Amino acid sequence: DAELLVTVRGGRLRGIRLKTPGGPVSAFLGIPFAEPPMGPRRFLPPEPKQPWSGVVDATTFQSVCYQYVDTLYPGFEGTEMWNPNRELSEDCLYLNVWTPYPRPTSPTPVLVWIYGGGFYSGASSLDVYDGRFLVQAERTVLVSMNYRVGAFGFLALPGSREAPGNVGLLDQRLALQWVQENVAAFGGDPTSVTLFGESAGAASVGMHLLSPPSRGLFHRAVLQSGAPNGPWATVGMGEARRRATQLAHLVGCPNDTELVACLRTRPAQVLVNHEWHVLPQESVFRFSFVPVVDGDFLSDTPEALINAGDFHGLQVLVGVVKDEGSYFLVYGAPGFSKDNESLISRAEFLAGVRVGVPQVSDLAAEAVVLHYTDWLHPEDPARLREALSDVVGDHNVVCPVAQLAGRLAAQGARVYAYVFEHRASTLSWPLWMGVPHGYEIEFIFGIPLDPSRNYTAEEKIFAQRLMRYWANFARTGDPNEPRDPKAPQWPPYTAGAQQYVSLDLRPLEVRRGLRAQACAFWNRFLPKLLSAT
Amino acid sequence: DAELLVTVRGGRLRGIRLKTPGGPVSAFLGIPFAEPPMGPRRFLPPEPKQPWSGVVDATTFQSVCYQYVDTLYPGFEGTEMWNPNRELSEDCLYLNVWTPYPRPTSPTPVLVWIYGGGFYSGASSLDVYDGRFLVQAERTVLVSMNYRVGAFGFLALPGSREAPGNVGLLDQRLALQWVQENVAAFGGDPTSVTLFGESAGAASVGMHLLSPPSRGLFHRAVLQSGAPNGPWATVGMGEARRRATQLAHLVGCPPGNDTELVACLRTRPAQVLVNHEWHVLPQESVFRFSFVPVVDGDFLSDTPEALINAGDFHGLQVLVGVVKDEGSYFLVYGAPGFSKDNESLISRAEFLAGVRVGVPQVSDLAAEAVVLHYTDWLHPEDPARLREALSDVVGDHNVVCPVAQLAGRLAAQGARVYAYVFEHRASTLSWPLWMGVPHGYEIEFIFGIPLDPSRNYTAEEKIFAQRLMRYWANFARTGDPNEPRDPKAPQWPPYTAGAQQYVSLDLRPLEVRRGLRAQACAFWNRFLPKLLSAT
Ligand SMILES: CCN(CCC/C=C/n1c(=O)cc(C)n(CCCCCN(CC)Cc2ccccc2[N+](=O)[O-])c1=O)Cc1ccccc1[N+](=O)[O-]
Ligand SMILES: CCN(CCC/C=C/n1c(=O)cc(C)n(CCCCCN(CC)Cc2ccccc2[N+](=O)[O-])c1=O)Cc1ccccc1[N+](=O)[O-]
Ligand SMILES: *[C@@H]1O[C@H](CO[C@H]2O[C@@H](C)[C@@H](O)[C@@H](O)[C@@H]2O)[C@@H](O[C@@H]2O[C@H](CO)[C@@H](O)[C@H](O)[C@H]2NC(C)=O)[C@H](O)[C@H]1NC(C)=O
Ligand SMILES: *[C@@H]1O[C@H](CO[C@H]2O[C@@H](C)[C@@H](O)[C@@H](O)[C@@H]2O)[C@@H](O[C@@H]2O[C@H](CO)[C@@H](O)[C@H](O)[C@H]2NC(C)=O)[C@H](O)[C@H]1NC(C)=O
Ligand SMILES: *[C@@H]1O[C@H](CO)[C@@H](O)[C@H](O[C@@H]2O[C@H](CO)[C@@H](O)[C@H](O)[C@H]2NC(C)=O)[C@H]1NC(C)=O
Ligand SMILES: *[C@@H]1O[C@H](CO)[C@@H](O)[C@H](O)[C@H]1NC(C)=O
Ligand SMILES: [Cl-]
Ligand SMILES: [Cl-]
Ligand SMILES: [Cl-]
Ligand SMILES: [Cl-]
Ligand SMILES: [Cl-]
Ligand SMILES: [Cl-]
Ligand SMILES: [Cl-]
Ligand SMILES: [Cl-]
Ligand SMILES: [Cl-]
Ligand SMILES: [Cl-]
Ligand SMILES: [Cl-]
Ligand SMILES: [Cl-]
Ligand SMILES: [Cl-]
Ligand SMILES: [Cl-]
Ligand SMILES: [Cl-]
Ligand SMILES: [Cl-]
Ligand SMILES: [Cl-]
Ligand SMILES: [Cl-]
Ligand SMILES: [Cl-]
Ligand SMILES: [Cl-]
Ligand SMILES: [Cl-]
Ligand SMILES: [Cl-]
Ligand SMILES: [Cl-]
Ligand SMILES: [Cl-]
Ligand SMILES: [Cl-]
Ligand SMILES: [Cl-]
Ligand SMILES: [Cl-]
Ligand SMILES: [Cl-]
Ligand SMILES: [Cl-]
Repeated sequence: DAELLVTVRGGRLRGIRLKTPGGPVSAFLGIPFAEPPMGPRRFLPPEPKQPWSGVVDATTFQSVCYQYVDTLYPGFEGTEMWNPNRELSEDCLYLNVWTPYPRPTSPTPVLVWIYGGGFYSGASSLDVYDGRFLVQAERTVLVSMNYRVGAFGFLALPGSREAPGNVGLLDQRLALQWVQENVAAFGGDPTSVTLFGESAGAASVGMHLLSPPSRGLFHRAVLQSGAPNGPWATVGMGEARRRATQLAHLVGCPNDTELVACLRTRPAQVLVNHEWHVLPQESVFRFSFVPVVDGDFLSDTPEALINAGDFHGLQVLVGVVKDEGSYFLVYGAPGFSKDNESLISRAEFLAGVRVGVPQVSDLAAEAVVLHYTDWLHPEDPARLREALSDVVGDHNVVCPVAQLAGRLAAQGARVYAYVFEHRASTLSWPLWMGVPHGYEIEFIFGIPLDPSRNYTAEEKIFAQRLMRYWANFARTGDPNEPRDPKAPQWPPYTAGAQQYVSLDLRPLEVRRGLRAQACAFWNRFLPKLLSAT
Repeated sequence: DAELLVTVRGGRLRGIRLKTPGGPVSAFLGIPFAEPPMGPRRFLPPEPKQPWSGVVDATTFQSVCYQYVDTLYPGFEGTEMWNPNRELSEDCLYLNVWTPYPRPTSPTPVLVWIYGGGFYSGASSLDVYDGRFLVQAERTVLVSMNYRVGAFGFLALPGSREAPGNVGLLDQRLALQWVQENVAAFGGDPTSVTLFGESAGAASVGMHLLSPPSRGLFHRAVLQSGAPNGPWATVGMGEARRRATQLAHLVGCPPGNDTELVACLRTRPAQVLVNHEWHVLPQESVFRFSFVPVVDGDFLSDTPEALINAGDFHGLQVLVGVVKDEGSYFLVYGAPGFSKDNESLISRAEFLAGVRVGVPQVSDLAAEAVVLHYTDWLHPEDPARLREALSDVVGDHNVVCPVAQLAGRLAAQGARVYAYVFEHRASTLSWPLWMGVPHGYEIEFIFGIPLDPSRNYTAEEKIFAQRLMRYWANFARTGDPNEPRDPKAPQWPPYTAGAQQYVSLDLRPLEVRRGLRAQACAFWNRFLPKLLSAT
C-alpha cells in the first residue's frame, strides 16, 4: 500500500508490513547510511551514503559485517542465536527503522539499539533484536544499525591517517546523524533519541556519552551489562599498535602507510582467521580490536572523562544480569564445559583466576584469591565454580557498571539501576550458568510475544512489563509509571544509598548495594595495589 | 591446724585456712622462690631463693612488682580491678599455693596460673585470681607467681651480660622449677602440671611451649585470649635495644657503652623508669607495649612464628580460646572518639585514623587493605558499624588471628587442641554495653568468683562458673574438657586445621561452631604479610 513507501534525504524506500499478535508494524530493513567501506576505504572512517536513484528494497536485512563465527558448540542454540544470519560482507553499513503501522501523526520518541559482541561480532539482523513487538506495544520508533567490528572497525595504528581506529564507533555516530536528519520521515522525534545497547553496545553507548561530537545526537542512554570503563572495552595506543602489527605479521604483510596498504590487499576472511591470535595471553573476556584511547573520540581514558565530567541534565538506565561471567568460562577456563557440572578443583580455580584476570601481578592474583575464597570451604568445587563465575562477572561487567553509575549519579545525572535475574524457560545453557550474559534482551525486545516461541504466558506479561519500563524511560527519563503510584517504586540509584531493582517474575523489589563489597576491591583497592607493585 | 604447716626444700611455711561456701582450702601465700632482684641484680636473671632459718609467714600476699598504674578513670571498678592491690616493690618474686583442706592422699594434677597485662602490669595477688573456689570445687593444686614486668623484667640490651632480656620469663621458669621440686609437699603431682594464663600470660604459656628448657616443667597448656605469635608479644633485638637506649636517654643516662648505660639505669629510682615507659614506643599505638620478650636467640631461638611451624608438639593437649569482643576496650586508650562513658560513635575520618593507630608500623597500602576488608561499603559512614569495625580490627589483628594461627599449626603437628569462644557478658560488668564481652572478663568465671557470697552474681552465673571450672579441671586431669563417660552432653570436639571446630561458652549449652573468624584471619595470617614484604 502507501504506508510502505517513504522518502528520506537520499532517495525513496519501500518497506514491509510485519505482523504482531497485537497488530501490524511498518519496517524498513537495510537502509544504506554509508558508502560501502571497501578497498581503499577499509580501516577508514565512513563516508555518508550519496543519494540514489529509484527506490531501495528495504524489505529485508542487509549483510552482516565480517566477523569471527562461534563454532565451539555446533548447532547449539545458546551460541547460534548470536552468529550471523545473513552473508558476511564489508558492504554492511546499513540501518533499520521500525514504526507503528498507522504512522504516528505526532512526533513520537525514538529508541536506537547498538548491538554487542565484544566489538568483534554482532548484527542488527539477529532475531532477539527484532523490534516489531517493542514498537507495536509502546508506539515508539526503533532504529538499529550495523557497525564494523573486529579489525575492520577497530584496528588502529595511532597517529597515521590510514588506520586511525574507532571507525566502528564512527559508524554508529554516522547512523545517529542519519536519525537526526531522517527519523522524522517515519514519525520519529529527533528531540527524544534514547540510546540503548548491551555488552559492547552498552560500552559504545558510554563512549558517545563521553564524546562531545556525539553528545548532541541523543538525549538519554541505557547501558545493559556493559560500560566503557571496563578492562576489555578500551586499549592503549601502544598495545593497539602492537596488536595491529602482530596481525600484519601473521598475515604476511609487514612504515605505517606501507603496513595498512598491504592489509587492504588481503581478503576479509583471511584477517578474521587470525583475530584471536593477536591477544597478549590466554584469557577470557578479552577481545583483540576494541576502541583505542587516542585523543580523538576520547580526549582521555573513559575513567578520566567519567570523573571530571558534568552530567547534569542526563537520565541513565543501567543494569546487569544475575550471572554475568558464567558462560565465558567454557571458552578457555580449565575444567569448564557447558555439558557437565564444571565442578572444578582448587588448582583449576587458581589457574582460572589468571585467565579471567590477565596481565596482572602474582600478588594481585593473591588478592583476588583471598577475596573470592571461602576459607572454611577452600576446596568445595561448587563454591569454587561460582567464585570464578563471580571473578569474571564482577571484574568485567558488574563493577565497571557500578563505578559508572555512582560517578554519573553523584555528578549531575539521574540514574536508574536494575538486576535482571529471571532465567528464561527456553534457556539452552546448563542450569549452573544461571542467568548468563545477554539473556535479558529477549524480554526487553518482547520476543516472548512471538507465538512461534513457547515462552510461558507469565513470561509474556514479564516482557510487556519490561517493554513499558524501557519505553517509559525513553519518553520521560523515568522508568516508573507516573500513572500508578501504588505499584512498587523504582528509586534512582545514588552513590550513597545504591538502590536498584530486581527484574523477575515477582513485582519490583528494591535492593541496596550493587555487589558493593566486591566492587570496592576492583574499583578502589586493586588499582592502588598495581600502582605500588 | 596441722594442714597449715609444711616444710618446703628451702625451709618451713605457715599457711592460712581459707573459707569457701562449699568448704575450706589450705593456702600458702608469699613463698619466696627467688632472691630479691634489687640494686645490682636489677635487669638480671633471677637466682634461686637461699634457704631460710625458722618459719616463713606464708599467710598473706607479698608485694606487687613495680608497674604502671591505670590512673585514667580514678575509682572505676573495671579499671581499678587490675591495678596493684599491694605495696609496689622490686622485691616481688614470690608465689602462692592453694590445696584442698583434706590434703590429697593421691598425687593430684597442678594448675599453674600466669597473669597477663601486656608484660607491663599484673600480679598474682589480684582478687580475680583467687584460687579458693577452683581448688575447693575441683580438688586440684593451684599455683600462681609474680614475675617482673615492664623494663624491670624485659629491658633488653641484646648481647650484654647486664641486660640480657626475658628475665621476666626466667622468673616464670624458676617458679615452674620450684613447682617441680616442691608441689609434691602439697599433694601436687609434678608429672601433671597444666599451665593456664590470659593476655600476656597466655603469650607466656605459648613461649614456654617454644622454649625447650621450659618443656620439661609442664605437660598441658591453656592459652586464653593470647598467643606468642601476636604482633605485640615479641620484639626484635634491634628494636629492643632502640627502645632501651631511649629509656636511658629519657632518664638522663648518657649513652663499654652498654655496661655504662645499664649501670646508670640501676641508679635511677624505680618509679622514674615507670614514668617514662610508654615514651619509648615508636609511634601512637593501641594494644602495643614497650618492654616485651625479645627474640634474642636464647629463650626464643627464633621468632615465635618460626618456632611454631616446625616444633615438637605431638602428644600435647592445648586449650585455647578468645572472648567475643577482644579489642573493644583497648580503643579508649588512644583511638579518636572513644570513651567508656561516651557511646563512641566515631566519624569515618576518625575510623581511618584509628586504623593506623591500631595497626601501626605498616605501609599506607597495608592500611588501605585493612580499611577495604573492615569497611561496610554499603554503610561506610554509619558510626555504629565503624565503632564495632575498629574493635574487630584490633581484636582480630592482636588476639583472634594469632590464636587461630597457633591452634592450626599445633593441630597439624600432632597436638590435641580444644578451642572455645567465651560470649557471656557478666551482669556485674562495669564497662559500657557496646564493649560486649571485653578482653579479660572470662577470668572471673574460670576462677569461680561467682561463688563469692559478697558478690552479686546471678544464680545461673553460679552454675556457669561451676561448669567452666569443670572444663578446666577435666583438662588439667585428662587433657579433655568434656566429661569422660557422658552420654547426654553436647560433646566438645577437638580443633583441627580443616574442620576448625570450636564451642561457645555462655549460659546456653555447648554450641559447636566452625571457623574462628576464618575469612578475616586469612587476611591477617596469609595475605597481609605478602603485601608487607612486597612494598
Ligand atoms: C583452541 C584453538 N583455537 C582457540 C579459539 C576458539 C575460542 C575463541 N574465544 C576465546 O578464546 C575467548 C573468548 C572470551 N571468546 C569470546 C566468547 C564469549 C561468548 C560469545 N557469545 C555467544 C554466547 C557472544 C556474545 C553475545 C552477546 C553479547 C556479548 C557476546 N560476547 O561478549 O562475546 C572466544 O570466542 C585457536 C585456533 C587455532 C588455529 C586456527 C584457528 C584458531 N581459532 O582461533 O579458532
Ligand atoms: C583494663 C585494664 N587493662 C589496660 C588496657 C590496655 C591498653 C593499652 N594502653 C595502656 O594501658 C596505657 C597507655 C598510656 N596507653 C597509651 C600509650 C601510647 C601513646 C604514645 N604516642 C604519643 C604520641 C607515641 C610517642 C610516645 C613518646 C614519644 C614519641 C611518640 N611518637 O613518636 O609519636 C595504652 O595504649 C589491663 C589488662 C588486664 C587484664 C589483661 C590484660 C590487660 N592488658 O593490658 O592488656
Ligand atoms: C567436565 O568437562 C571438562 C571439559 O572438557 C571435556 O568435557 C567432556 C564432557 C568431553 O566432552 C571433553 O571432550 C571435553 O573437552 C573436563 O575438563 C577436561 O578434562 C579432559 C580429561 O578428561 C582434558 O583432556 C581436557 O583438557 C579438560 N578440559 C579443560 C578445558 O580443561 C572435566 O574433566 C569434566 N569433569 C569435571 C568434573 O569437571
Ligand atoms: C565521645 O567521647 C570522647 C571522649 O570522652 C570524654 O572526653 C572528655 C574530654 C570529656 O569531655 C567527657 O565528657 C567525654 O565523654 C570525645 O573525644 C574528644 O572530644 C572532644 C570534644 O571536642 C575533643 O576536643 C577531643 O579531641 C576528643 N578526643 C579525642 C578525639 O581523642 C568525643 O568527641 C565524644 N563524641 C561525641 C560526644 O559524639
Ligand atoms: C611509508 O611507506 C613507504 C615505506 O618505505 C615510504 O616510502 C612512504 O613514502 C612515500 O612517501 C611519499 C610522500 O608522500 C608518497 O607519495 C608515497 O606514496 C610513499 N610511498 C608509498 C609506497 O606509499 C611512507 N609514507 C609516509 C611516511 O607517509
Ligand atoms: C516449542 O518451540 C519449538 C521451536 O521454538 C517448536 O519446534 C515446538 O513445536 C514448540 N513446542 C510446541 C509444543 O509447540
Ligand atoms: Cl514475518
Ligand atoms: Cl528517481
Ligand atoms: Cl547441543
Ligand atoms: Cl499518534
Ligand atoms: Cl603516515
Ligand atoms: Cl563527524
Ligand atoms: Cl578506563
Ligand atoms: Cl577524583
Ligand atoms: Cl609478578
Ligand atoms: Cl572443603
Ligand atoms: Cl557443604
Ligand atoms: Cl535531577
Ligand atoms: Cl542442566
Ligand atoms: Cl538488600
Ligand atoms: Cl558483595
Ligand atoms: Cl579511593
Ligand atoms: Cl576472706
Ligand atoms: Cl627470708
Ligand atoms: Cl631452725
Ligand atoms: Cl644487638
Ligand atoms: Cl610435653
Ligand atoms: Cl629499631
Ligand atoms: Cl566471634
Ligand atoms: Cl551510611
Ligand atoms: Cl540499616
Ligand atoms: Cl549488618
Ligand atoms: Cl552503659
Ligand atoms: Cl553429642
Ligand atoms: Cl570472618
